[PDB]
Amino acid sequence: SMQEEDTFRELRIFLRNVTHRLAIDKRFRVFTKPVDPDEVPDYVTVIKQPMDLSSVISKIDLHKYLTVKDYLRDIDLICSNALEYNPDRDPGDRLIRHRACALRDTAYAIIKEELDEDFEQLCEEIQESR
Amino acid sequence: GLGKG
Repeated sequence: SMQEEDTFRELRIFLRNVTHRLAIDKRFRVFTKPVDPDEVPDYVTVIKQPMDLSSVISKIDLHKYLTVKDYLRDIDLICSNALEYNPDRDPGDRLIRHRACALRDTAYAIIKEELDEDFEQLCEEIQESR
Repeated sequence: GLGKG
């Protein structure tokens, strides 16, 4: 229905705003673009589902997220990919892991404060009807 | 890990 399309449009607006706020945070610069396949050719071998904030925006605009749960699956993927690819005790790996966990925690905290639970519930119910 | 070069 047009009302349901209005709901999903509001969801996309909400998700773009949250993503932008993550993307402008200096700590998360490393997650703003795909890992460059030409400069880091091993990355695509190891990490089976690359994800980054630019790719998240593209997915929002492609209507790939019909719930905030599905969005958060991709934020979770940004985080878990960083933990997997950079697992060692050296400070470079520890820094990227800390940033990744901070990205995840920040996204969840913004959503906790700003997503109305009944809005998310409606989204889930429209999604499950399709 | 393998790093980003």
